[PDB]
Amino acid sequence: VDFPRSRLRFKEKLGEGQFGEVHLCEVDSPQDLVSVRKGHPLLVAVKILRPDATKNARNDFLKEVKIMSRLKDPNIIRLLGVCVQDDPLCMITDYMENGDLNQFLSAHQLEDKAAPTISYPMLLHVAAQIASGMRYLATLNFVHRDLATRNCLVGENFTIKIADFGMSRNLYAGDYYRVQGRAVLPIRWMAWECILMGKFTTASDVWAFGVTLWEVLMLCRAQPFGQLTDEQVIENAGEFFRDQGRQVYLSRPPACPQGLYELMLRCWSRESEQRPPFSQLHRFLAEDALN
Ligand SMILES: CNC(=O)CN1CN(c2ccccc2)C2(CCN(C(=O)c3ccc4n[nH]cc4c3)CC2)C1=O
Repeated sequence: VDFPRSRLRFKEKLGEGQFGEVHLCEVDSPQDLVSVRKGHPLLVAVKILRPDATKNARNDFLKEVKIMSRLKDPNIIRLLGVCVQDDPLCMITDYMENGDLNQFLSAHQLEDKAAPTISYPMLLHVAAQIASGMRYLATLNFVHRDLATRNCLVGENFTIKIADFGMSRNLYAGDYYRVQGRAVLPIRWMAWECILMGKFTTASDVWAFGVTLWEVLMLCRAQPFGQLTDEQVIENAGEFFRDQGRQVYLSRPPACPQGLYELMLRCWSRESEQRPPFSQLHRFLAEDALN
């Protein structure tokens, strides 16, 4: 059943896609639709395909609706509703008022105990939620392929949801490696076997989670392998394959204790089956955040 499109009131533009836009909207007379807090503007985000969108654009949109429709977890973007029985095609999701996690964290510093900041335990809670979302995706045998902080959204009280913006945002253009006629590739987040053979699996999602964890512990203030060129990062993948002890790893963030760094290192294991499963990554971080 279609969400009543006429109840969607535009408020501002959140994003410019290639063929679509994402808008911030209010829902008029909110509680009439509940299958919202009293006296407050119920905001949602709406992804809308332009009425003059191509056949290809419309096809990709319809497939995204199918994919989103099954994702049902507290730390994954949720499909609240659709408007697809007529044009323009719409998808609706929760408004995450603090934007993408990379921008959010970039605007924070680790609290100095000696005295906006964020605590170490809170950093772990951020990471644990990401791991919980990926744990869910793993149980569906759903491979994300582009896990990074730029692809996570942040709501109130540091709640996190995993999304998938695509690779076209100007702000993150430097995170993607482009060759004519090939797939655009987030090489700095990619397991060696992804770079060399195009093989994306849950185990390469684990590797990307390691890099994402490294980002969180760096407070998003440096790009992974930031002093190496795209070419050297690709060459590094070659060194993982060759396995002659010449491969290199991201270094330990200042905010990251050695035990936690050793867990990161395990995510970057050459052998896929030796990378920790998400159920264990979550358990580790939630124990450490709790205690
Ligand atoms: C798991 N796959 C996905 O999430 C794919 N999809 C689905 N999708 C979506 C967008 C609206 C309605 C329904 C679905 C997005 C969400 C993130 N995007 C935004 O532009 C954005 C930006 C700031 C926001 N603040 N609050 C919410 C925000 C949304 C890109 C499109 C996405 O990644």
